Amino acid sequence: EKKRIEARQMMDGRQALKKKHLDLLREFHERQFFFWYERASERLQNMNL
Amino acid sequence: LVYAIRGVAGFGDYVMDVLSQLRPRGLTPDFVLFTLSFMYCALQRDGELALAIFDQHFVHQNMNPTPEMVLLFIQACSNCEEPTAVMLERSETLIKRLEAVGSSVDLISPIYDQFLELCAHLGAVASGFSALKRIVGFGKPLTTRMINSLLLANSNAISSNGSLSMTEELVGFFTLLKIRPNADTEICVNLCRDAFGESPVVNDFIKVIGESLQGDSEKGEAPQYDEDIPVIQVPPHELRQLRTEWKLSPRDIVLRRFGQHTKPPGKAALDVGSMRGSVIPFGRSPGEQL
Amino acid sequence: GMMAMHPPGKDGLLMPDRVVDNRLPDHLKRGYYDDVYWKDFFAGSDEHLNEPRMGLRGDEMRRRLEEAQTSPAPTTAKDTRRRTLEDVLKRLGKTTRD
Amino acid sequence: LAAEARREIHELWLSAETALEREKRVQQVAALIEKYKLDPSTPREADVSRGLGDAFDRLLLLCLPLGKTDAKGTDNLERLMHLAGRNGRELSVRTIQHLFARTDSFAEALAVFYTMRRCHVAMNMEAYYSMLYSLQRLEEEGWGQHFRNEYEENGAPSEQAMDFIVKGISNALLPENKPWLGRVMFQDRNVPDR
Amino acid sequence: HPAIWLWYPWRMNPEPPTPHMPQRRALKNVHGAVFNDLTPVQKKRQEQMLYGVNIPETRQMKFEEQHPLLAGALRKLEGQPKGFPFWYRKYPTRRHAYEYRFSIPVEMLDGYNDDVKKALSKGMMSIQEKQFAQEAMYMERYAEHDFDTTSPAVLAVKRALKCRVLRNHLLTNPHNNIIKTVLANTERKLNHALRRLRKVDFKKYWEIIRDHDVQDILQPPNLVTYRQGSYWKYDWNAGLAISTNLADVMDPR
Amino acid sequence: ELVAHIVRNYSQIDIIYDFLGFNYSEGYRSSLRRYMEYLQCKTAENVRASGRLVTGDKGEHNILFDYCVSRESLVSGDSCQGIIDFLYINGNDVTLIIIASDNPWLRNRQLPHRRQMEGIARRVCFVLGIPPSEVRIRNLLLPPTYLDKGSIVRLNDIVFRLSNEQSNLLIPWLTNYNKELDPKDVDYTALAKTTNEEEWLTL
Amino acid sequence: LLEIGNKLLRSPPSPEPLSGKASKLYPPVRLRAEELSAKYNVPMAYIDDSSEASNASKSLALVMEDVGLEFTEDGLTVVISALSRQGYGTIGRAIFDFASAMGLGPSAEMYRALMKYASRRGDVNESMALIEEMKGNGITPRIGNWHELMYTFYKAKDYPAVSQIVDNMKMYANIEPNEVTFVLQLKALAKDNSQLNSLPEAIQLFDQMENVYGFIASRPHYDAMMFHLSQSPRPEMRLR
Amino acid sequence: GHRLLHGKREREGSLFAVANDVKRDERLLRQQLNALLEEEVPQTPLVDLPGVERRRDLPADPITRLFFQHKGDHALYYGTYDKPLYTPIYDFCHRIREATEQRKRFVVVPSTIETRGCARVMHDHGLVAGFRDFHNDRAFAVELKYFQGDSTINVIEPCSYDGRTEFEWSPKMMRRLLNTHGIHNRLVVYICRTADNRIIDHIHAVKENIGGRGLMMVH
Repeated sequence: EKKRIEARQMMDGRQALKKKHLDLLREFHERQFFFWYERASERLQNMNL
Repeated sequence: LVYAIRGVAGFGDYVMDVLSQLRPRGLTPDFVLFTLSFMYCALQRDGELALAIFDQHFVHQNMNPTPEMVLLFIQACSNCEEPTAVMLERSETLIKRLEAVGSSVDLISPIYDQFLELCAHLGAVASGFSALKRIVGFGKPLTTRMINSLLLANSNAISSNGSLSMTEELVGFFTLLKIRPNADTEICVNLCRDAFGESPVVNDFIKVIGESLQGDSEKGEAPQYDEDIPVIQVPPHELRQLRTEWKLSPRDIVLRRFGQHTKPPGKAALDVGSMRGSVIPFGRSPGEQL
Repeated sequence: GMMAMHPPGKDGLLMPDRVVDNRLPDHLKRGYYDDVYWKDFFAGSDEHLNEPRMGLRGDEMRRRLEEAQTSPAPTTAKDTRRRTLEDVLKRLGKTTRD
Repeated sequence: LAAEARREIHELWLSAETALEREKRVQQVAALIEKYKLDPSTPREADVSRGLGDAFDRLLLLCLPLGKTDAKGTDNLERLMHLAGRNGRELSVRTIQHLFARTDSFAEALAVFYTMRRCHVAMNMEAYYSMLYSLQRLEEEGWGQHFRNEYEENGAPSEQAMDFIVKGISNALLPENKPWLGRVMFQDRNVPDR
Repeated sequence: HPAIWLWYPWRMNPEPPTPHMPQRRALKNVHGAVFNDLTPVQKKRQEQMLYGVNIPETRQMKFEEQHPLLAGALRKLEGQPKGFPFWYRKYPTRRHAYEYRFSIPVEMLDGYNDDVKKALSKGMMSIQEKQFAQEAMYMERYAEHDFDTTSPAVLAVKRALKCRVLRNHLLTNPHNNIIKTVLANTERKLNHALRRLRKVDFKKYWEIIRDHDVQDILQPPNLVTYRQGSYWKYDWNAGLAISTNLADVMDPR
Repeated sequence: ELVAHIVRNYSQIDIIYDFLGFNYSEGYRSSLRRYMEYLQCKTAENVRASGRLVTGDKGEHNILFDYCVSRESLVSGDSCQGIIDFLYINGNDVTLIIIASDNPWLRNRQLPHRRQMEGIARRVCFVLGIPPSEVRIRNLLLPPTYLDKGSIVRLNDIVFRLSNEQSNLLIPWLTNYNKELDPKDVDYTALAKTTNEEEWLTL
Repeated sequence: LLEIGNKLLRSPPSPEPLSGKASKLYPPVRLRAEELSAKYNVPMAYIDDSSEASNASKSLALVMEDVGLEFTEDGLTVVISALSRQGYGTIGRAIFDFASAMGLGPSAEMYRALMKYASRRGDVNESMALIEEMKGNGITPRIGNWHELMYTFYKAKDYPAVSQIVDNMKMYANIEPNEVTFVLQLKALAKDNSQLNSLPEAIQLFDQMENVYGFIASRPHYDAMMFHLSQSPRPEMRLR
Repeated sequence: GHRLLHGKREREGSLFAVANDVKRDERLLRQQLNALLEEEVPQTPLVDLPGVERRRDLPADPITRLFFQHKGDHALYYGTYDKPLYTPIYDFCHRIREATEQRKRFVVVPSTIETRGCARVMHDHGLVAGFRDFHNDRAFAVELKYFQGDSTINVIEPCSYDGRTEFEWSPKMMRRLLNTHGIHNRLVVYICRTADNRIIDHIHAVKENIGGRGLMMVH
């Protein structure tokens, strides 16, 4: 029983770490969108010509 | 059935019984049906029915809410009579879940406007002020209706928190943000004045807003007012169905119409080796040198 | 390593050959061994040798608690209070006018 | 005229560093703007803004702390932000942090945020996150001032005040309970709001 | 006014950058593991799902490195209206913007003509854009978070859409043997995804079945094997035997 | 007769019973709160209590706050660092008393971060008006299912600023309380050592 | 060096600006110093603020320059090693702590210099405590530190521990052994008596070093191998 | 409200960052994310030694404990070697044989429980020089042992000669392996995993009177 409860707790800790790394990935992907916006905004200006 | 009684009162128990009876019939409620139910709740401005529906049917579904559904729920919970703090908690939970999940439509401004109106009715000045950070993060501009809701929250939050400093901080928006005042703004600021006291800045703002309202009345014929947010009453067949089409056929898939191919294994399964003797560990000749 | 294989000592790791109880056969642990290790039991400070360690160790606490219990409490329950409706209103921050 | 404006902006910055009235500094920055014609309608010729350089950001940050309620004291900042947007200059992280350090009230922070939104000013994600952190710190300071006033007028801390002490602000975009946000955005430059 | 009395430049030789080089290289490794180190199909899917994964830190793609003229042109009008995007919070991935071509948010088309709006409207979207719009609608319906593309329901709907596309292709091109084999593989994968979704989350599986009218999509092929209980032994062999939460749906007494 | 004598003489027998770890139903947090408020009232002599907040009558700050129960506050599978059980403000010092959990993977979440401690100290400065120059804050991790003599002594020394002699004068049963930490749980012992051997965080 | 270490131990200096002239222990011969160090990435030992610590650092630098060592990390490592070889472990540790507090980074070489004192005396517990302290200070134990640990166990007459440390260094530490490592292992196997296969192990290890690693045996290798082989009366080993 | 976590990937909380792909490798991404979460205010970094998440997981050997550090969650995703139809033991034996027939110094083999146990047993018996990246949970390097040209390992054969049949060894089988061909056999080593997830050889198996599932033989 002790081993089983330890395994369950380890799974929960893994889920917590997954949430943390998902937050990190969200922050990373927001930054990469900024590159896309700057590149895309300049191109659309040309299309107005 | 739910859409037919949208303009009829005294049918919340019927809606709840229909939702309960959905399960024995082999059917499950979906986002369209929840949207229709919350549309009925917002139209009837009952609030308690919407709260009960969310508490005992929706949370078990564990589905992503839609912006229309969230807006209808918040509209019902705000326009209802005698709102409670559990309604604020549910609205915050729904807003957080909606932000966490994705969306294509944009109802952020009306959703937050109704949330601020709910905070005004409840007295949650802190929640109303904190929703401003969410609005700023979304980049949406503030509205005179939102500021009026903040003023009303300050007026009717005598117990929890709020004072002349809060009144001044709220009233410094119209000058700084260049937002036109309103008759509802004047009423709310007078209510806040009577609730807390007489600050000179508040008095000067009251005088200038009275002069501006008189000038606007002279220019036009009727004083301006904060128009209420319209309630969606569209039929269920044009409620932005989140499914295009699946014209698949299980009979054709099982009968292998169009000639599907699976590339079966060859000699690997068939071969079993020599069965002259018994299968012993390490084989008959463990190890070999060539 | 032998230090890792054998159990540690008092201040940390210790070689098994540094313990007399290990390197000395049991049949030779009588006589001179007892003379050598007598001081490990029967030598020390006067308090260490004469103070009885098998006596009562909670008598001070017990007597403190007994005298505290015998000592009365000047303040008791507010049975002399009016306990009226006006008192309840004052407790709730209310009154007849409210 | 660009060098003259640069040294004039330096002298105005040192004057503002010296103890001066907020209305006085508003008048000084407005007079400088009108005398150098830092107007959006100015053509490419005689555009001191394009050559201001560091003077441009110095004048941008010189007016914010003295916002008060003056219409001129707001529209001078609006004109400066419009000029920045027309010239395409992007505000650095240091510039944003210095601009929001001089901010005193949440109303003024909202005013400057919406003014720069109207003027379409360029910046990076690190600057945006620094602005958000400053905004939430300003809201926290306002709530702390309110609770200090209520505590000093009531004689004892309230349960709500202690709950606020433990929790923080109601809502946040970089909440303290998860001290791993902003690592990607910030290049190990934590904003020390004071 | 402190002054330094001792210093050894050659003994020091210090090169710690104030922008932390370990942080720079960690970000580069993350970007490489997300986009650069992938198969071509995975790179295509990553580009289709995310906004600027192909743009490096230098903001110059390899194609731009090799063909500067074909990548960019000269335009007199400055990007004065284009400042910081204050609406970026609501568009984390491409699936949040499937209304216009190239997944362009609506707010970005403000100071642009109705002709450009019509050119970027839905009618001009390509076949790939329309397929991504469909799968993005389904991901919006059945997503767990903003960057959720591997939910069981999302996998089921994507497998079904792939099967539909392959079958529609075979409707007009009935002599594509490789497409026939791919369709068989996709149907098997869809069956596995649907069985897993049915066992782990029955609500969404039932909703999908009812919505798309494929009631018998999960049926046993052969009576000979079915009557030996090999169709139900799949649930046990797949680790999905005991997962129902009996208390929620029934009375375990 | 013996139980009557015990209840008549040992007024805090239930507190000792819960601290030793005998209470399996509701832990020992309630007894810890009763012990802390008893010490606070014995020190202040003008203690006023209102629900889960106990405050002295101005002067030197003596504030005890029962924030929440960490056992129910902590949720497995989520990411939220820093959940305190008790908050004690004594003078210009703030102490975050946190009871550890039986799950070793949740202690890291339970302990608040340095930024969280700085923010809480800043909030204390904002609300109570304590100058930022002289403000200290620190954590205090307590064993999950009991409360050993060493932990109690550290609590008395750090939180209530009471030396051992006057603590024993105030509390008779303290000197005979001889409960020690469980030798099996080494994760908690190491965490408690590295948490209680750190200096006060200033400002 | 001994008198400087005694002064630094008995009466450690103070990080105050105007304490150098006030203190007779370390007689001399606005902008914050720590802020300047943080801005310009310079150690606090190179800053002259007329402080007591500044005077102590200047005296130490003058003494080391007189000896022939620059006031840097390598010079500090050399002086601490020289002290530790001739006892004076406490004085060496005091100098190490003073350098750490003055900003000259306590590198793994300095930690090895500290470990030399325990290695010469054979204090296994002290060497392990030093390894743990180096790990806790965020510094990876290097091949020299592992060599000093092996020498500590060899001098403490636990010879199989040297081989165990070598195996753990190869497996977990991931440090390729060098000629010094091979010499230490050969000495440990030569003096080892826990297992009967020490001589075959040493011979195979020597062959492995010669062939696989590609090293060339030097005088230490040859002396260790000959000392091991001159212990068995077998004519084959004598011929070897 | 309950979401079932089906599969070891979901139980271990894989991010599934790659779009529409669940079987993609993620260890590098997780390692870089942990490196980002590391702190460069006294901020002591973490050493490169292999670590464990729990203080109780430190080895009981005091010397071995010096090579392990207690890292909370950064201890996961350790290792540099990546994963290099058949059983892991069969693959391990094939790699070892085909590299010792090519006179290589190191062989990268997948690090499973049985594989690392067999590697440790061979190291104890002296058939392997050493190991690299042994704490890695995916693969590790076996350093081959050479003496006077020819390799120490002569014949290495897995128990599952066809790669699809497993065998359970009784204590009688272990004792017969010990006394194979009428002689006491400490020369050829038979390795078996016991019922307690413990990998030993036939000598220890017959000493403690147990058996197990055989893995491979090497001499």
